[PDB]
Amino acid sequence: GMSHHWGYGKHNGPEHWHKDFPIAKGERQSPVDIDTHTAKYDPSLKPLSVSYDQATSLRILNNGHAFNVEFDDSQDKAVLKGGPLDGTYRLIQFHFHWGSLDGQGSEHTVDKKKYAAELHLVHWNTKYGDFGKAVQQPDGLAVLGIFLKVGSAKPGLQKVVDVLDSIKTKGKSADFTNFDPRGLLPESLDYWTYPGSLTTPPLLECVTWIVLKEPISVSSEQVLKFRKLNFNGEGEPEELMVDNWRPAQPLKNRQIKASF
Ligand SMILES: CC#CCOc1ccc(CNS(N)(=O)=O)cc1
Ligand SMILES: CC#CCOc1ccc(CNS(N)(=O)=O)cc1
Ligand SMILES: [Zn+2]
Repeated sequence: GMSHHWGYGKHNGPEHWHKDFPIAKGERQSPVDIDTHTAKYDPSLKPLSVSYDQATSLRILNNGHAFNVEFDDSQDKAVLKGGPLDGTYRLIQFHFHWGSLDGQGSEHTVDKKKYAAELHLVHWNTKYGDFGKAVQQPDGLAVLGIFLKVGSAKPGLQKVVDVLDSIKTKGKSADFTNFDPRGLLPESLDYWTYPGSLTTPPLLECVTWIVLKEPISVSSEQVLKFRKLNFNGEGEPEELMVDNWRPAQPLKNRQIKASF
C-alpha cells in the first residue's frame, strides 16, 4: 500500500475508490443501511460471546484515515464467538469513523438514520492463522460495530480521548497498554448481522458484520476531540480528520438477520 492514494476528500473519496479497487462495486460491500422492518429475526442465531477480560492493548496509531487501538493477538486473549459465527475470532484492533457534525459520521445507518460515529472492533478467524491470511477468506473477519450518539460521556472512552493529543498526525503512535475495550460496549448485545466487506480499501469481502442495536452515548467534548485529529502528517497543511466514513452501499442479494 505504499502507492495507495485514497482518502475521504472530494478528489480521492468513496466515489473514486473503484478505480483502484474495483471490488468497490462488488456483491457484498459495506456499509449498508439496516432497514429494521425488513431484517428478520433468526431463532437459530446463538447468543453472542464477547470475552475481553484478558485483552491486552499495546498501542494507539493515527494511520492517516482513523486511529487504531491495537491488541496482542498472538494468543487467544480477547475473542468473539457465537452469534452467527463458527469458530473463534481474535480481536486485533478497534477504531472509529466519525463526522464533522453530530448528525453524521456512522457508516452503517438504521432506517437511514446516521449516528455521530461508529466503533469497529475488528476480529480475525483463528482457523486462518493470521490476519493477513484471514482477509483473503469470505469468513475471515468478524467486525463488531457499535453506534455512538452524543449525550452523556462514556467513562470507558476517556483514556482514548486523552491520548489523542499525542498522535495528532498521520504516522504517529503512542504506547497504549491496559486499556479495557469492555468499557466501550452498550448494556445489550442484541444485534443485526449480514455478510459484507472492509469499509475502506482494499474493501475485501471477508467480513461477517455484527452491528449492535443499542448505541453508546459519548459527550460532545469527547467527539469534539476526535475532530481535532489530522489526516495529514506532521509539517503538512492541516486537514482535520472528520467525515472518515463510507456511505451506505447497495444491499444487493443479501438479507440482514436480527438476533432479537
Ligand atoms: C497532487 C496529486 C495527486 C494525485 O491525486 C489523486 C487523486 C485521486 C486518486 C484516486 N485514488 S483512489 N482510486 O484510490 O481513490 C489518486 C491520486
Ligand atoms: C490486504 C489488507 C488489509 C488490511 O486492511 C484493512 C482495511 C480496513 C480495516 C478496517 N475495516 S472496517 N472499517 O471495515 O472495520 C482493517 C484492515
Ligand atoms: Zn471501520
